[PDB]
Amino acid sequence: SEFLSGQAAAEMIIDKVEGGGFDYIGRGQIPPNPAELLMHPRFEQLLNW
Amino acid sequence: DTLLAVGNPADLAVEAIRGLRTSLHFAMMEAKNNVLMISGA
Repeated sequence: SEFLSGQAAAEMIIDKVEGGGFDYIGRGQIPPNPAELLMHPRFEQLLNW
Repeated sequence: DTLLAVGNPADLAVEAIRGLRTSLHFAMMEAKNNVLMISGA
C-alpha cells in the first residue's frame, strides 16, 4: 500500500524470509481504497521491474 | 438522497459495481465512441 500510494520506493518494500529463500512484499497498512489503488500504473511498473 | 458510492463506499453493492466497472473497462473497448447508455424494461 505504501508503495502504490506513492509514499515509498520499490526497494524498501522487499524483504527476505528467514527459513525460506524467496523475497516478499507484504500488504502493509490497510488502505481505505484497495481496488482503486490497484488500478494505479505504478503497480504495472513494479511488476515490469 | 445521496450516492451510496459516497456515503458508504465500502458497501457490498458498491463492490459489485466496482466489479461491473472492471467488466466494462474491457467490454467498452473497440467501441465506436465512449458513450454508455443504461436502460431498462
